[PDB]
Parts: sequence; C-alpha cells; structure tokens
Amino acid sequence: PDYHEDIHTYLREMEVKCKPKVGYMKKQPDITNSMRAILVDWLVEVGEEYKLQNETLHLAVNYIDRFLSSMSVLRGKLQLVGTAAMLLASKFEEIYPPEVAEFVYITDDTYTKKQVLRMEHLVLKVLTFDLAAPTVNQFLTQYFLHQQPANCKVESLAMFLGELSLIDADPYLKYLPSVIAGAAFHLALYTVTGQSWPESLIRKTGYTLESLKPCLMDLHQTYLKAPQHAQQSIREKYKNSKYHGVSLLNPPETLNL
Amino acid sequence: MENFQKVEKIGEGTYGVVYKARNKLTGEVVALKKIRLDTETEGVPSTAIREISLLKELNHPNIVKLLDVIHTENKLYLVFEFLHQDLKKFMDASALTGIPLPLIKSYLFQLLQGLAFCHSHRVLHRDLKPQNLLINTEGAIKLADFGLARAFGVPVRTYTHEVVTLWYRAPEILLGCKYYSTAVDIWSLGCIFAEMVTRRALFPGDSEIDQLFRIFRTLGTPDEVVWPGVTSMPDYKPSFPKWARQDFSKVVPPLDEDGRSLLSQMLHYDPNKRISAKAALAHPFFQDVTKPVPHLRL
Repeated sequence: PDYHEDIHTYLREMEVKCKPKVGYMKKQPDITNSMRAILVDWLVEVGEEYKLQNETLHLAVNYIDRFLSSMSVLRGKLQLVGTAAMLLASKFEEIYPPEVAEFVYITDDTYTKKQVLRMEHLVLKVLTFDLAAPTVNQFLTQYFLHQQPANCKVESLAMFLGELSLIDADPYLKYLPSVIAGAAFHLALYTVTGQSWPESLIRKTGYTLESLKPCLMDLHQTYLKAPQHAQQSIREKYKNSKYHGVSLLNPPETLNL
Repeated sequence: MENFQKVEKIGEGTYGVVYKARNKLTGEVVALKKIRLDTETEGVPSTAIREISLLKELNHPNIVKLLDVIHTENKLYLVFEFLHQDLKKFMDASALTGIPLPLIKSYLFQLLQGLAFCHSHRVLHRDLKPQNLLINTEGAIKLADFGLARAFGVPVRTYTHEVVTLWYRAPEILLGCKYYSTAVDIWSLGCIFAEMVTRRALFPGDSEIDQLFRIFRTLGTPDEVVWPGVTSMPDYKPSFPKWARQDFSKVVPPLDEDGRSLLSQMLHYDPNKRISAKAALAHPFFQDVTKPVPHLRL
C-alpha cells in the first residue's frame, strides 16, 4: 500500500505512452479488424493450450497493436507478428516461456524458427524494448482490492469482459486500459451483486460512472452479443469452473444509467 | 560496436561475459554485457528481455543506468554506466577495519531510495545481494543486476530455479509461498545491513532447511501469533524445532537502539508487517545521515 498509489499513478502515465494509433487499421493496406479478431481469438486458444497467464495474452495484444500502428503487414505475415508477440509476452511474464519450437508448431509450420526469431528481433526494435505495458488486468487487479468483501464471481466476470475487449479493435482501441477495466468491473459487480462502481474507486481513479458510460454502453453490447459473436474461444474458456462459469451468466438487459 | 574499446574483463556475469570499455569518441567509460545468440537457440533470453524493458524505465541515481542496447543479427550488447566495484569486494577489503557506521548508514539509506523507486514503478528486484550492489569513489551505491527482476502490476509467482542465493532469501520463499512481494527485497537489504555492521553474513545456510533453521535460531521459530498463516504454508513442517528469539543487542552489538529497531522491522517475519522501503527511509536511524566517501583499493 505505501507504493500502491504510486504504481497506479505510474501505470496511468504509462498506458498513455503505449497507446496504439486508434486509426491504424484504416491506414493498413491488406488487413482488417476481422483478421485481427481471428488472430487474437487464436492467441486465446494458444494461451489455453500452453496454460499461459491471462496477463501474457493481454501483453501480446498490446504489442501487436503497437507494431501494426507503425508497420505495414500483409495478411500472410500477420500471424507471424502475432506469434512473435506471444513469444515475447511469454518471455516477459511467464515463469518460463514455452520453447520457440512450440510456437513454430502451433502455426502448422506455416513459418520457420528462423522467421519467428527474426520477427522477435523486429518487434523488439519497433517497440524499442518497451515490453512492460499496462493492461486491463493490471488495472482490474488494483480495482479488486476495493471490493467489500471480495467476490470471486465478480472478479472472474470482469476478467471475462476485459478479455472480450481484446477481440474487437472497433470499438476497444479508443479506450485506455484503465477505462475498459473500470467498465468491466462495474458491469461484473452489477451483474453479480447489483452494486455499482464504488465511491472509493471514483476517488482513486477520477472516473465517475458518467465517464465510463461510453465504454460501458459498448461493453454491455459486447456482453449481450457475445454468444452470436464470430469468435468464441473466450466464452469457451470462461464457462470452465476455473472461472466460476461466468460466461454462462445472463447479462442484464439494461444498466439504468 | 566499433566505437567501443575493450579495457578489461570485469566479470563472467548472468551469461555471457562483462567488459569494462571506453567509448572512443566521447571517452565515456562503460560496462558491456555480451550475449551471444547462439543464446543457446531460443532467441533473446527471457532474462535480458526483462532486464532491458524494466531497467530502461528506472532512471534514478541509486540505480545503475542502462545506456544503450546494440542489437545485431548475431550478438546483443547491454551498455551500462560503469562503477568501480561491488559491495562484496568492498566488505571483503574492509574486513580488518570494518565499514564505518556513517558509511553503512549512507549506503543503506541509498539502497532504500533506489529500492523505493523500484517498488513505486512496480519492479521487484529479487536478487539483492552484495555483489549486485555497486559503488564508486564518491560514495554512491547503486542497485545492479536486474536479470531476475519482475514487473508486479499482477502478482509474481515463485519459481524454484529463479531465486536469490540462499543467504539473502526471505523466509516466505523458503517456506513455499506462492507469490513474491516487495518484502522479499527488504529482507535482503536487512541481511546486508547486518553483514556490513558485524562483518559476518547474518544467515549463512548450507541448504534450504539449514537457511531456515539459522533464521529460526536468531529470530525464533515463528508461530501463528507472530505470523498468521505460517503453519499452513507448504514447506512448514510441525516437526520444526521451536527456538526462541535471541536478544538483538547480541546479534548486532555495534548498533544503537535506532539501528536495532530498523533492522527488527526489516526482518519482521510476516511479509505484510515487514517495513517498506518508503517507511524505512523515515526511520529515525536516518535522522543524521551523511554521504561519506569510502576508501576503495580499486
């Protein structure tokens, strides 16, 4: 707690300096939001298959969006960007990463070791080694302390909603990680407990319920539409009992804001 | 790399080798870490990935400045500010006379300032021991070697193979806690503080269990009153001998009451109750702190 406020302040500074270009997919000649959505969904599977943390997946996505913010990428190389990003994120966050051979194997050998490594080096150059990016998880972790009491279903559900925001560059690129986390948390807390974004967290973040509204409205819509959504790996992941079945919970029909 | 002149080898170090070098254009004296690639296979080592990405966010006078990273196809180089030597070599050289108390105080004060800054920037060092603490002739001391450092925006899990040497290892870890916390860094600083003071390692264990029992003989075997949870921890055995807390006047004779107080709080058993770097700096023991200059032999 001495340093907890300072961590939060600093993560707020840093999340602004690792923000992707919000408009980047429009300037990107051979790729789209839906190609991105596929890749990320696959990264979720890859993370499930190798038992990676959730933070690892959130970092990789941040890396990928920063790289595409300043590099043109053809379609057939997008997955190589994604793979190297996952590999990098593993080396940063995992206790020990899977081996490169695995990351080659998970591509159906559509690339080679040489290519994955050469891309690792490229992502590192393009991100200037700035790998320690704030994620919505880091912010949820911090918010979870303001529960009275802790409620493991609220936690699991916030993380689920958070993880959904990864998939859809429209609209989730326009929101900072701290704001997505703010919404995800309020929405989970309402769905599970019927409470709202608490006064303590307003004081901590400066974010009012008003401020989170655009993100909430979008997040709610995503939650409502999640089972029709084209990529499902996350809804799958979070029907498990690890996450208290929260992907099966029925969203409210209104938020009454 | 063409602008750098090898001066001399200064360590084999967290793989591969570390050279003193001179920039031929600016005259800046520098330390170089050479990583081969090779690697062996497997790309940029995880350890260098963390070291670079964390240490480049950590600009502070008590933290060894990372100056540059030169990334070839076939070789990777970290360039650091240069400092003449480590605390281990200096304690060693100071065996006969001892390190004067006011310089002990300066150093510990400085280490806590570096470490507070790490902690406020969500970095755990995890490998604080005297050879990873670097000093100069002007009387500064800096934290170095961030090979094992970790960001803790989300909790950091414990791992049998990536852990400080035994002597500076916190009791949490020896007892099998699942998460690291900032307190492990304070523990290590506590051990080092006492070592500067007494000239003797505080807990020099031959093994995990020996390390634990040495800790236990000095501070007493912890029980549930002192440290809620301790019995339920994975590597807690109820067969543990129940020793009693030695008199602190006898474990660090040279220290006054302020010094004993601070050390007691740095060696608190329960990680939540162990003093923080930030609170440590406000301890009365630093009331009168100064910045002496050591006598370095080199």
